[PDB]
Amino acid sequence: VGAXAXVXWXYXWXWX
Amino acid sequence: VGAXAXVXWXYXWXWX
Repeated sequence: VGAXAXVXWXYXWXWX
Repeated sequence: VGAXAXVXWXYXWXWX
């Protein structure tokens, strides 16, 4: 949860 | 995986 990959910024879900 | 919470920088495991 936050940044890199997962829920948040970069990869997976959220933004990027 | 990366930053915020999980595996990487901030919370959970890795650094912070």
